[PDB]
Amino acid sequence: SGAIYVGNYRVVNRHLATHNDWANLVWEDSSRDLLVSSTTAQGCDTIARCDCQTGVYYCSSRRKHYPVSFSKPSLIFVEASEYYPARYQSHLMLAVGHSEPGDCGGILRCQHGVVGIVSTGGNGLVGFADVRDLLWLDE
Ligand SMILES: NC(=O)[C@H]1CCCN(C(=O)Cc2cccc3c2CCC3)C1
Ligand SMILES: [Zn+2]
Repeated sequence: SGAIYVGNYRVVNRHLATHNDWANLVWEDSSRDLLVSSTTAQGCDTIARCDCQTGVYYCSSRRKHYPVSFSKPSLIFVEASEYYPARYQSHLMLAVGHSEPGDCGGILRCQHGVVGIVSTGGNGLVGFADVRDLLWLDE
């Protein structure tokens, strides 16, 4: 579990979005596993606007943060699950690292700010849904 709070927006994994997220829907993209809802309070997270390929992510299944090198946002095949049929998920970045299903929503950060959130994993890999291209989150 986990979310990003920036301005009047809340960014969560689309498969974990609540009834309130869907009732206050701003934008969602099944292919990115992302959903943005509107909030009443002002969020304080800063979004990175860069092309960093190193950062640190939060791993709930270990209660630890880990440094990682990660790939650039790309189309990657994601195995079948209880939330989606087998498909290509876009704007996804992979890293070698520990991850378990309940790890979705853990934030990835670089020196510039929030890069993305955990969205896929397994076999000693971890995948992050990128948010750096969503320039509207800041206006
Ligand atoms: N984006 C998707 O299609 C996901 C939808 C929810 C289900 N999902 C996974 O649980 C994949 C997975 C396996 C093993 C470790 C981990 C994960 C996610 C977090 C770390 C994939
Ligand atoms: Zn950066």
